Amino acid sequence: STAIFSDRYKGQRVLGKGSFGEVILCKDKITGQECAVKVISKRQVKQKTDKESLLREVQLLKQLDHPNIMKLYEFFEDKGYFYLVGEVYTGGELFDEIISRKRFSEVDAARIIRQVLSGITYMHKNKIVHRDLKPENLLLESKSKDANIRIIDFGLSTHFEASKKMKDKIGTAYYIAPEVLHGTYDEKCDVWSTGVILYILLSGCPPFNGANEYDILKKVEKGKYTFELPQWKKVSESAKDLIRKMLTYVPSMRISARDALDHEWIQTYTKEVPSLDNAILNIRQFQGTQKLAQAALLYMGSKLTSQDETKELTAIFHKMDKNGDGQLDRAELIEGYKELMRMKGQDASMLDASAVEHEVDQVLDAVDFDKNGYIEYSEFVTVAMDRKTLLSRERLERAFRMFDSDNSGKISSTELATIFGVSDVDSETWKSVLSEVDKNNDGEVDFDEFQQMLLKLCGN
Ligand SMILES: CC(C)(C)n1nc(-c2ccc3nc(OC4CCC4)ccc3c2)c(C(N)=O)c1N
Repeated sequence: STAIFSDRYKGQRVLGKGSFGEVILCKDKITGQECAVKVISKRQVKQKTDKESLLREVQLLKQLDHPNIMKLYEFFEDKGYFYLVGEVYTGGELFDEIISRKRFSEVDAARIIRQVLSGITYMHKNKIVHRDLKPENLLLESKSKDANIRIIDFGLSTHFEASKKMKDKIGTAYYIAPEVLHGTYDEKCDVWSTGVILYILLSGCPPFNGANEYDILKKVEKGKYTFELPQWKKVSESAKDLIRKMLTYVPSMRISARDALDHEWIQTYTKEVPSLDNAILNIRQFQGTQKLAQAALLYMGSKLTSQDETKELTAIFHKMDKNGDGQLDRAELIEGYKELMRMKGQDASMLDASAVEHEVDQVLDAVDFDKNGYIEYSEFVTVAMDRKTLLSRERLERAFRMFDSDNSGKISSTELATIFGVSDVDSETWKSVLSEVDKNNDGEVDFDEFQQMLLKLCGN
């Protein structure tokens, strides 16, 4: 009796999308314990190692315990998926909390960074390297002000090939250690990344920056950065010294996570100082830019997914309609939706037959439909897809409002440049699209215009 994931857990809702897959909030069917399950599709993510190697790693990770590292509880594998069952954390990304503060200082930075260093040190002792460490991988344990930081995804880079899709790689270039690019790397790459995160926490700007991904990688590969911005005047030599040691090019010369923990700056500023307002302002801008480019690409993706699935669902139902009537019953809509799921394999939310049944019922409950006298498939398809798109279009509007910090309703041509640079959409291409939406415009777009540009950039 091999164990099966859905015999034990039922999905409650989606928490979001991370590296390698979807994260679902799940519940144990017997104990009622809540857990965050990372679902990695074997069809979308290629393994780098053999099965042996990964199971060994999973066994080790289940035995490791540290207050700043996500806790893994269980592991399931079936034909199409791996299921990584872990502790649920409700505090969100670090940077999302930081932008909401009214005050931020070198003491707060230092408390953050020594939580990070402490989880890393621990993991390196057990010979586990993160490699893809960045702000998105730092969650707060709870919505409390005093909440601990938990590092997610320690261990996945060793076993899974990262996505080349830009919707997944957005914002990774700032943090990656030069030696990781060239291919010969060890645990010190995690110190580099942390050194970058500290630079951003104290100034609000990345030390290596650029108008697009490859521009950013060129800076990193040269390894040159400076403290020649005005806001570094507000920051102790001590912190700059730690940064220097963490951003040391040659790894053998770069400080270890453990020796970073014993550095003067950490010692001084994590004991019981000016607010860094410019830093917090730059971070609020940097964060907004990223989340808007991210949401742009996920909107484009959602629209493309939708077209794929509308045509597919329509063809499944046309075929299933042996009458030629355009009328299916509940049990068929379900059979068809399920067969969409067999063919795609994209919904972590539809983890079992019962998750599908309920989704169908939510759709039937939406349309003005007698549910126990059979339904017009055309209209079920419309409501079902919109429902899918909803999360992504609502998020787009929200990331747009949050980016528009002065509530002007508009974003300048200069701001778009930065947004499409980060989203790695060719410059000539988006200017060309901006020309065709509003052919009278004056280098600013509202939300409706911006959205039309995106629809045009994904083939519509
Ligand atoms: C914010 C979002 C990205 C939606 N997220 N993601 C997780 C999360 C992250 C990494 C995980 N890794 C797991 O296993 C690790 C063992 C190597 C990967 C298992 C569950 C995870 C949940 C997570 C959580 N655990 O609460 C959460 N809130």
